[PDB]
Amino acid sequence: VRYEASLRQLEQRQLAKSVISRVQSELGNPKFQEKVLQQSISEIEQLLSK
Amino acid sequence: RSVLKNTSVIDKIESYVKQYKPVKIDASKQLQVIESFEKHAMTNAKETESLVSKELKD
Amino acid sequence: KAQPTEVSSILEERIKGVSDEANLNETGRVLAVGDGIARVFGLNNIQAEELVEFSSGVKGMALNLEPGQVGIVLFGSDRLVKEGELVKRTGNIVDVPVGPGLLGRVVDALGNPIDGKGPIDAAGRSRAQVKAPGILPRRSVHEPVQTGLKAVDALVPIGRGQRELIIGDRQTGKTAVALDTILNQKRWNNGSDESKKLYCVYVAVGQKRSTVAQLVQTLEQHDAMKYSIIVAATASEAAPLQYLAPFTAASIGEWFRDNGKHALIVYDDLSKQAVAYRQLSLLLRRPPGREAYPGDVFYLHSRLLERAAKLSEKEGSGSLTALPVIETQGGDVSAYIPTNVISITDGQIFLEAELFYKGIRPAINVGLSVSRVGSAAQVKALKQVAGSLKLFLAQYREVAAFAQFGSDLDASTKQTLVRGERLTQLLKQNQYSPLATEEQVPLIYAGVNGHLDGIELSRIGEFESSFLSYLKSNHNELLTEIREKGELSKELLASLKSATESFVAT
Ligand SMILES: Nc1ncnc2c1ncn2[C@@H]1O[C@H](COP(=O)(O)OP(=O)(O)OP(=O)(O)O)[C@@H](O)[C@H]1O
Repeated sequence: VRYEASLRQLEQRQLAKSVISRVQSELGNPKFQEKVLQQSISEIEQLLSK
Repeated sequence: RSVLKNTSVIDKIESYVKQYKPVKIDASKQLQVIESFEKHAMTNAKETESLVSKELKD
Repeated sequence: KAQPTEVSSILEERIKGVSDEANLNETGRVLAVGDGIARVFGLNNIQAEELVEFSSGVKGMALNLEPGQVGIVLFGSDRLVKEGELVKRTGNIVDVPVGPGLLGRVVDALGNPIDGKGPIDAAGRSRAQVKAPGILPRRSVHEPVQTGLKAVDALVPIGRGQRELIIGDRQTGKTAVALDTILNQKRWNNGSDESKKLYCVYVAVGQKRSTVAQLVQTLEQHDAMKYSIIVAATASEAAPLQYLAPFTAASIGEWFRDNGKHALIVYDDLSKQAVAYRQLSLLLRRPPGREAYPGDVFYLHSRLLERAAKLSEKEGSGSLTALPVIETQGGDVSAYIPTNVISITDGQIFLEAELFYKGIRPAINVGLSVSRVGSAAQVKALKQVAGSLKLFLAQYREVAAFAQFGSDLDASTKQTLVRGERLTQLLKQNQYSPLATEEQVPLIYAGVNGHLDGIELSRIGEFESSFLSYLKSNHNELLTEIREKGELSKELLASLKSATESFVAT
C-alpha cells in the first residue's frame, strides 16, 4: 500500500513536469491573439448579465 | 485487498496463508513420562502422609 | 493516473464557472508593502478581518481599516506580494474547514492539507474568531480524561472541559505528556460509544518541520491517526500564520464540541504564539508593555483558551478540553507570559527540570502541580485509593530538606521517608506506555498501604511490570471489576488486598 501511494506521487510529479511542458506548448500560440476574442465575448456575457 | 488497486499479489499471499492455515499442531505427547513423574510423586507423598499421621499419634 | 486530472478538470469547471461570475466589488492596488504588512488603496466595502487574496496566491487578513486605506496583514512570506498588484477580496471572515473528514490529515492554518492525501473532505467552514460560550450553557466538569500516566491521574486529574496547563522548560519532557495522553485515548477510540471516545487535535506552533514529521510518524506507528488532527504552523512560515493557527484549531475543536462528541485539543506551545503576536504588534508600531509582549497579550490567550469548556445538556453535552504548553526560562513561573496562562487555565503540571535531570520521567513536581476542578471529575476508584497520596507527598516534601542534614531521626520520619522514596520511584513511566485506570488503581494501591517497604529500591521498576503481569495472568476478574464498576467496594478492596499480599509475599 505504501508503494502504491509512492507510485501515485511519482505519476503526479511526472504530470506536473508535463504541465510545465503544456505551459511551454500553450505560450507559443496565436491563442495569445485568438483568446482576446474569448475575453471580449466573456465580458459581453458578464457585464450584460446585470 | 480493495486498497491496492494494482493487486496482483494479495490473492497469492492469501492463498499462501490458506495453504498454511493448518499451521502446525502442538504436543500433548507426554502420556508415558508425565505419568511416571506423578507416580514417583504420589508414592513419596502417600508414604510421607501416612508416616506423619502415624508419628503424630505416636 | 489521470483520475486526479479528471478531478482537477472538474475544479477547472468550477474556476471557469467562478470566472463567469467574477465581479470583485473590492479590488484595490497595493500602495505599499512594508514591515511584513500591506497597505491597500480601494476596497471601499470590505469588512474587519475579512480574507483577501493577492495576485500571487498569498492570502491575507484585513485587520485594520482607516479612512483612506486598509491595512492587510499577510499569511506567508512577503516575497510574493509585490507593489502595485491586484487585491481581490474573497468575501469571508477568516474561516477554516471543520468536520469529521479532517481526521487523519495534516493541515496548516488555513485548511490547506500538506500531507499529500488529496483535498479535505470538508463538512463546513467556520469562523476563526468565535465568541466563547457564555456562562449559561456551561456545566462544571464531571467526566474523566484518563491520561494514562500514573502521576497525572494520581495527583492532578483532568476533566472533560477543564483547561489544564502543562508548563515546563526547554527539553524537559513537555511534549511527551500530551503525546502519551493522545496515545492513551486509543482505549476508547477503538470502542463503540461516542460519549467515551475522545478526539485529539494536536496544534504544533513554532516547531520544526521534522519534529512534526516525526510526530505524525509516531501517531501512525501506534495508530492514532484515525482520530488525530494536526494543525502545523512550523517556524519556517511567517508570523500571522502562527498567530492564526491555534485559533483555527479551536474552531476545529468547537465543531466537535457543538455536535455532542468529546474532543481533546493540545496547544503546543503558546509561548511561541505570543512570540508571533509580539512580532505582529511590534511591526505595526503598537507600543510594547511588560517584557515587550504587547499590552493585549493577556487577551489573546484569553480569547483562545475560553473557547473550551463542558457544554451542559441544553446544547448537547459536548465538550472541548485544552492543554496549552508554555516554555518558560529556567524554572521560572513569574515572567509575564507564564503568569497569564496560569491565570486562565484551571491548574498547572509544572514539569521541573531538576527532577528530569535525575531521570524521573515524567518530572511532575507534585507540590506545585495542582488542579482546581480536577477533583470533582476523577475516576471514582482512584479518588477512593489516593485520597492520602497528595497529602502523603506533601508530607514527604516537608521532610525533603530536613533529611539532608544526615541526622539520625525517629521511626516515623524513616517510615515516611522509605514510603516516599518508593512512591517517587514508583511514579516513573517509560515512553508510549500509558496505563489505564484499571491498572493505575492496583499500583497506587500497593504504594499507599505499605506493601512495598520490604523491596529494595531498584527492583520497583521491574516490580511494576511483574505485578501487572501477575494481575493480568491470574486476577483478571479484578481488572474487569475495576473496568466496569470504576469503584472499589469493600469486597473488591479485600480481594485486592489479598491479591497484593500474595505477590508482595514473594
Ligand atoms: N517517559 C519517557 N521515556 C523516555 N524518554 C522520555 C520520556 N519523557 C521524556 N523523554 C525524553 O524527553 C525528550 C524531550 O521530550 P519533549 O519533546 O516532551 O521535551 P520538550 O521540552 O517538550 O521538547 P520541545 O519543547 O522541544 O518539544 C525526548 O528526547 C524524550 O526522549
